[PDB]
Amino acid sequence: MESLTLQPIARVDGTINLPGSKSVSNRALLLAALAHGKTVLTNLLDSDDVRHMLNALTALGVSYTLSADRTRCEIIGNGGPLHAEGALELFLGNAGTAMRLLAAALCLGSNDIVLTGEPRMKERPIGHLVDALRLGGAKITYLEQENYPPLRLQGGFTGGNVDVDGSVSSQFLTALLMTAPLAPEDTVIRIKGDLVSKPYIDITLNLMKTFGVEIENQHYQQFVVKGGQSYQSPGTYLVEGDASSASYFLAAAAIKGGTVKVTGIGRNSMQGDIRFADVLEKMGATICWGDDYISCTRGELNAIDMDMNHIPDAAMTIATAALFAKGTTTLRNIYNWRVKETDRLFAMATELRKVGAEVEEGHDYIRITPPEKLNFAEIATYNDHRMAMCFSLVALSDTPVTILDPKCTAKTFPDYFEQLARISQAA
Ligand SMILES: O=C(O)C1=C[C@@H](OP(=O)(O)O)[C@@H](O)[C@H](O)C1
Repeated sequence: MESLTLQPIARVDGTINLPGSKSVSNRALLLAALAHGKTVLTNLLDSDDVRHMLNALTALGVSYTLSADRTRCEIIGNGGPLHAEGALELFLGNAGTAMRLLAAALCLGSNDIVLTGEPRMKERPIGHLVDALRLGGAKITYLEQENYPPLRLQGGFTGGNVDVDGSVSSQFLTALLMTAPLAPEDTVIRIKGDLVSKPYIDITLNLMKTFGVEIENQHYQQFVVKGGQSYQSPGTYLVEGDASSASYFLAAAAIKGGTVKVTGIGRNSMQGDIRFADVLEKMGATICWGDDYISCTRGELNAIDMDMNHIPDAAMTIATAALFAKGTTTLRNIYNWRVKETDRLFAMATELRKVGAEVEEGHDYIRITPPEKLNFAEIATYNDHRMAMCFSLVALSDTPVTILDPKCTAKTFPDYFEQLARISQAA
């Protein structure tokens, strides 16, 4: 078991040029692959989740080149749906975005492809998406547990009236929206009830529009899509910096700054996680917004009680920042933390208690009462990049913290610890 020990950080201050957005990167790569023409993506994220998407595109026959730092990618669009036969297996690691997006996209036309990944991926739900794709005509087989990958995709999605459950993951609707335009018939996607992680749907629609496709959004309850469309290369496209990756650094300043500025995202960003900055402000930190930066300056830190359904990933950062806040923090309406890289409610509660907090692990919320002082702990990370990054904040105190399997941050942020060290100051 590899581990890293972080020594106490007296103050943070500085500027971080953010790695590219994983959410934008994987959507842009799939759209570039489906589109006609050459797309040049810049500020693309180099991380495990993007590498799995790139490997899948390679396996599907898509041609592309990468710059030395793997952040510039020139993709030769396929000019239509991607294809492979012979039950070609695409291994997708624990990249949910790739799994869900490709599960839908590869249902176009005929195909015989198997999607699989690491053990945990075979425990992350996908039944709501499969149900919707089947209503549209797709032939999909669960090779192991019903409602979970691995899947054998044999094509057939033609369009039509498709219902989709949006209560567990927005990624199912995202995958359907990206796929439907290329189906031969028009598609009407009806959301069954609640829709969680709504801001990610806006990211999807933004990317689709960039690639030449718009649809009719009826108050997020129903989406009308015209079939027979084609995605078109936007030419050069700049991938936004990752707002979820930014959360750790902005929170670090709210706890121990100093002023930390993150570049690559700003007031105009399409990512919902820039709203994480609003939470820090509500807790007492000062935030500054620019066209291409967001910065946070230490003020004070008071506990909050908020519905965090709109920023599920960045919300984890508030759970550890809560250790430094005055009062009890409650994060609500985050049930799907349980079905992600790990069950994040169980993991977050377990590890927070190790450093001294009193924690109520609610079924779909978490209540955190910080200790008077933190104690040392060896933090388990559950093969989850965000557990490692969230707990790195424990070092903004008088106690060191040991993080197990620090390389798990490579899922979305390989250089996380060096970047945190860049803004860590001794004086
Ligand atoms: O569409 C996306 O890029 C993502 C949507 C979210 O999933 P849910 O919709 O399941 O919350 C988020 O947690 C994930 O890391 C990325």
